[PDB]
Amino acid sequence: MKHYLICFDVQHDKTRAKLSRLLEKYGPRVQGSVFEVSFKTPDRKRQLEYKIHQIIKQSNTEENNIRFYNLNKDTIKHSHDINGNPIAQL
Amino acid sequence: MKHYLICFDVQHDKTRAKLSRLLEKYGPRVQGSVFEVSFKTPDRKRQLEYKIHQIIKQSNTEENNIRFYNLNKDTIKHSHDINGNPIAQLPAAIVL
Amino acid sequence: KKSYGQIETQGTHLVLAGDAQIITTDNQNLIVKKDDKITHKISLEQLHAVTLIGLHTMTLPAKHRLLEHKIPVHIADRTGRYLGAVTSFQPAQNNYKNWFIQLQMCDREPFAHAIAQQIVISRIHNQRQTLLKRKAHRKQLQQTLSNLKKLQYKVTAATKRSSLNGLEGSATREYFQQFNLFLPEWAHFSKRTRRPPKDPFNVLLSLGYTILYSHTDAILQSAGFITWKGIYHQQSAAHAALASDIMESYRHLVERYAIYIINHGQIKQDDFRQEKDHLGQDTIRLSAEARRRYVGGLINRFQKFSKDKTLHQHLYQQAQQLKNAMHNQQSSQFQVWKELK
Amino acid sequence: QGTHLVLAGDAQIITTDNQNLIVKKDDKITHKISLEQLHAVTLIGLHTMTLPAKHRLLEHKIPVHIADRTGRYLGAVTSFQPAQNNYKNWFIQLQMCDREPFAHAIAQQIVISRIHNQRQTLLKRKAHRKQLQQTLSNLKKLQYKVTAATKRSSLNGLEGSATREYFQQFNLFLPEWAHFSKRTRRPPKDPFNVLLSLGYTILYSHTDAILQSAGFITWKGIYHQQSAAHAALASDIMESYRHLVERYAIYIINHGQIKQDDFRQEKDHLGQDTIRLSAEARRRYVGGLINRFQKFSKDKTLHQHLYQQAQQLKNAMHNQQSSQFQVWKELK
Amino acid sequence: MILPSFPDLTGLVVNLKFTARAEFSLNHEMAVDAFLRHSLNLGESYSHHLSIITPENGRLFYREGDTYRFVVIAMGNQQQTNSIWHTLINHLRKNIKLESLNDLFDGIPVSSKESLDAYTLQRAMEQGLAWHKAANLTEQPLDIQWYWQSTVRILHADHKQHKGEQRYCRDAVQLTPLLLLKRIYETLNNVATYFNHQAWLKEQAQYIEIQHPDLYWIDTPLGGMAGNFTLSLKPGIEPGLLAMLILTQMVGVGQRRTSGLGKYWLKHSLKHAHLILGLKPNRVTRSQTLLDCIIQPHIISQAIAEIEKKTNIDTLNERTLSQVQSAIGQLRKHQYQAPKLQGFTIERLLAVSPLYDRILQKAAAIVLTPGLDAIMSQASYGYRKGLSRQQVRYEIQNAYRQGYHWVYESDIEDFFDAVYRPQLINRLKSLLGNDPLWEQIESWLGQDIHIKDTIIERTPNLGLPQGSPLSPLLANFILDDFDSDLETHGFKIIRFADDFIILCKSQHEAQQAAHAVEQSLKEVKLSINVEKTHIIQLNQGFRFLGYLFRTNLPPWLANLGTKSPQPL
Repeated sequence: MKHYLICFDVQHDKTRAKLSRLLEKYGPRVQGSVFEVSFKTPDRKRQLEYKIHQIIKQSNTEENNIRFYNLNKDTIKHSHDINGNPIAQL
Repeated sequence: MKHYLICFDVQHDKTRAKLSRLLEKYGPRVQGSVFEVSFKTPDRKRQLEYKIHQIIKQSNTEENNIRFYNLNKDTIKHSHDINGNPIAQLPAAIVL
Repeated sequence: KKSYGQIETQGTHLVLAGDAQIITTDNQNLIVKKDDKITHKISLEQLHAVTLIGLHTMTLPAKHRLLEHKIPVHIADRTGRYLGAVTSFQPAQNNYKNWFIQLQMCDREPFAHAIAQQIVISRIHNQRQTLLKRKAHRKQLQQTLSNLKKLQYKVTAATKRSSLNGLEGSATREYFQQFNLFLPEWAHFSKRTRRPPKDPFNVLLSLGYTILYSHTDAILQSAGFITWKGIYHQQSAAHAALASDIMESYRHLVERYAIYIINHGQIKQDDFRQEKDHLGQDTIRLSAEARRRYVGGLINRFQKFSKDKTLHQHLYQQAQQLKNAMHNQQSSQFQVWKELK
Repeated sequence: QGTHLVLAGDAQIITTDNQNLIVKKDDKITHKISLEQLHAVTLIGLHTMTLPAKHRLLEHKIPVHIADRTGRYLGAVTSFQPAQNNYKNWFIQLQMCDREPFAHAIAQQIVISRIHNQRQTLLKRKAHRKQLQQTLSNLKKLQYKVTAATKRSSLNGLEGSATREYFQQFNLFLPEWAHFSKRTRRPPKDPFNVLLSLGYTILYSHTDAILQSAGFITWKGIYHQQSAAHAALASDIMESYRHLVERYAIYIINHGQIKQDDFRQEKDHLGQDTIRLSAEARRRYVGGLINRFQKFSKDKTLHQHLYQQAQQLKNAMHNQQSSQFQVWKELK
Repeated sequence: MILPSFPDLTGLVVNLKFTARAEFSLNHEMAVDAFLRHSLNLGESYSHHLSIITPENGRLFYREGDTYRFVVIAMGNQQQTNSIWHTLINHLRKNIKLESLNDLFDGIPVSSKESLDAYTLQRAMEQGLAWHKAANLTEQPLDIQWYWQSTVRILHADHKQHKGEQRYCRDAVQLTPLLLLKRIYETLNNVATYFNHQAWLKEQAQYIEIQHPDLYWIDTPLGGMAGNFTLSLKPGIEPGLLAMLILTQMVGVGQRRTSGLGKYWLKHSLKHAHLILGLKPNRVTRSQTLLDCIIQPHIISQAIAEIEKKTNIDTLNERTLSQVQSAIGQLRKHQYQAPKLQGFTIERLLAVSPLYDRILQKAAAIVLTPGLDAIMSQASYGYRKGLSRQQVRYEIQNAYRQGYHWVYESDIEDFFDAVYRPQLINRLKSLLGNDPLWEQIESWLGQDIHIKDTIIERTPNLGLPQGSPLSPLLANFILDDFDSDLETHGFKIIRFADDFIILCKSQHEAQQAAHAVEQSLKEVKLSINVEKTHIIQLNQGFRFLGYLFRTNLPPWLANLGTKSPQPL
């Protein structure tokens, strides 16, 4: 049981379109290119990264501009919006 | 001290430019439009928030998709990219 | 910019032991340029202290910014002897409470005597222990150890604070006279020469002590203390008395690393540079690369303290314990380190 | 001791010859002091300091006291021995700033000196003496009452009456356009209050920095209220020297270096109407006032004089005697 | 040439005494209209010849010994309505007594009434053209302010589309200068035609402008709109338009002017050469002014009984009563001059006036309360005492849907430092009519505090003094005018049960205003202690006025920012 934050900036729109459509199911699209993902067992993380490798091989660009961050139970507590609204609460 | 990462998505072509020109001072432009910042006293965070609000008033469209995600020590410890490289890491003592 | 571990609660401790850096400011960041080449752009929100060993510059607006944010900076020279510090005398939030408490409590005679007795007993026990882990020279080192025991046997019976200086001086003398047995012949010495270090071995000690002192001083000043007034060190020469008082127990980590470096061939006599300085005095120093290697190794050995706690996270604990000893007016709460039997 | 060198001008450059300290301004040597006769350095503003100079000073145990452009005191490049003076006299000040015989003796002397100096200011005109004989006799009568008043509020009333009787007469000196009548307003509406306000702020800041450098706690005052938003001791000691600003302001307006053109009428962001001084005129006035500070005496400048006064007050507190501290009175 | 003919207006001012305890509504044109209809019994022709001006409005509870004044205006040539009116009105003794009758134009009393003065059309043209001659610089804005008589009913572009009660004008945007001039021409042409190229010309010659409107909707238990606006005149206008303005000052504009609705008055710019034309401002005015009602003894005794609970009296009371009686004599003499404030410690330091002036202010508040309460109940900016709980929760949830996620504790105190007084005085002058009390009101609100030989002033024409009795009454009377200034900054107020609640999107401007105020107060204290300043002018921060001694954001933002909000 781990929360993660998924962010990217891939240059070509069609190449990152498959990234976006793959990542819709795993977590909500919280912002333009940012995803909130919840995992139960690391094997799902491994297979998701394997598919991300598949599409970045498809792009033939070698984009390492995919970044995963963690979101702990109290890291959520101090997280918010500009208007003070709490965010990423489950 | 508290470590935050600021992620914003604004469509006004000039307002996005002005936020880009503001936030590069406090922390590195780590991503295309995602920055990492650090503060020691929360009043310094409030000052930055007020500057951001002042800039986004000129949009006249009221954009509000600007998020401050916290980052802990163990949260940074578990974070990585796909390659396995640890990310958002900070040094304890630089021996320049 | 070889980093050395994960950031602490208070921040990162920048060091400049290199060659001829020039610190400048951004009003938000600290930029280190060597020959118009940028080497670092550290933010002022993460900086904790800074040490300047060598011939490093600091522009005056940078001094204004580091004096506003109350960030200490300590200075030294290429030989390694200490020079001074750029510190401010206004308290944290203008609350003069803890400073007044400390200045009252440090000159009380029974309290200060108890803590000075603890520090001296810790230092002599640590010295006896470090002379005890060299098996192959045990026959050469029996009598000396017994004599140190006798000196320790009198430290409990010392009834005035004026006798502790003499007892610790005699202990340190009989301790340092025994390093001629371990060290090679080219690095022999008989006396700790402090202000002008004039031996190959003494430069190592006088360059490690300032890193150790800067660490404990930055920790103490972040705790809330005023480091200039001391308990056991009344009259000092350019060292802040309280930092140079607490680091007494922890200064076998610099007299063991030096032996390890000299013996195991990491530093050999081809590194030392000898000159005459400013009037003509035989001064031995380290070139820039040997200084960087020595300081980096020392900080690395600081990080690998006893497990679950680095040295910074042990010194902050001991500072809190000392503060609680002084506020409650009990000398028994503060416990000296006293390395394991 | 020795010379306590103070740099409060504009961008001097400090260099060392390894046996002397040389301060040059536009490559003209302004100071050259041996390191055995130097006791401290005070840097008010931006002054470049060559690195051998800093190392030579730190090796000789000579503190360098660093202060901001306005005059705020930040800190000092020191070591153990020069920094023992910044805290070895904190407790005795807090003791001796509350004991009423001592504090009231000093607060009597300060007001005596203030009224004496503001008599001397009118004595030096020598062109409207006949209109001012009455005012000078009145000020003498008010001064003689300070020797007996045994409370603080009486001192406040006497000093307030003396100050009103001193400012009631400046309409004879100033020209037609600069004539001012009503007391000073926090948002100014007349030029002369603006000039006085700039002068008072500059003098207060510099007095504060020089008091802090000597080892004092400047919020514990002997005659004013211990409070935030200002330093009590700095606004306390600066009263004896307030006549310099007033004399200089009269001089500037009379000799024509500032005319009616330089003042600008405007409304602030708060919307309240103000009249202020233009940027060129403000820079000119501040430079001239610092020049008058530097022309205090042939031997000492004003900052060295205030350091000597702070040392005298320190000795007076240390030995408990309340009359070893003699105040500046502008004796001819 | 604009009007080739017009009837000869004539008038009577009748002053009558009350012998009984009588109570009116807030607008008096209905009762007086019914009085004349049940008295004269003329039938249809009363609509064609007569009209009513009632100077007294907004005074609800009358009393014995109080008079009443109103004006009757008649139109036509060789009418005998005034004759039978005189004969019937002379014997009107109970209820209603009679004091006197005065001719409107000559000013002589009603006796010798063979023929009255005739406001001939040529006289209207003269009193307009000479005014134009004496007021034309051709480079002047010539602003004149327009006050209503609390009701008018006009049609915005005569819209048939809206089809109902919505068909009338009820806000500033529906006020069109061409629409007003067209309605004026319609009424004047109707009156002339009872006894075309032209309508084209008046379309071109519109140069006038409507500035700073304050108009709103009042629904009489009917409908009407009430308020004032600054009508501004450009130089190209000819005296012909002015003649229409001045004649319509008496004839009227709007629907159903027979019931007296749809008249106005206009107060020209000051410092003009004294030229009084048509109707005189000192004739059509309340017979017993407001200040006489202030100085009536039983109201003063009532005020003394009201204030004495938190009086904290410390001095002799016979001197207080002699002082209030002497001040009553001075007010009747029209020579009073208010005392300046004094700052007393309670802990917190509060600045209050001496107690007798406080008594006079409480008396004025007691007098003014019923009319203002009745006008707040009957108007659009009205408190809703009986709140529909489902509707109120629905409004809160709708505002949450808008984005207003934070609420504040509601206190009127926070809005004492932002009130702009001339708007308030203009609104009162429109409701209760021209009166000599209003000047006095300003002199009570704009005083200066004395603390330890320091004069703390306030910015001119801004603010209401805390710790005064008129302030809580007059603050929420004109609270609605802040709505736009709350709209730009993302604030909303919801009113219910003589109360309200504050809703906001975010809390950053409040904290910046609070931090700006704190810094300003610290600098003011520093410049007290250093530069020996003696007159201090504060714009904001009076609540922390004790602190001194022991871009611009509006001043209510700081007072909100001193609090900590709550989410819903």
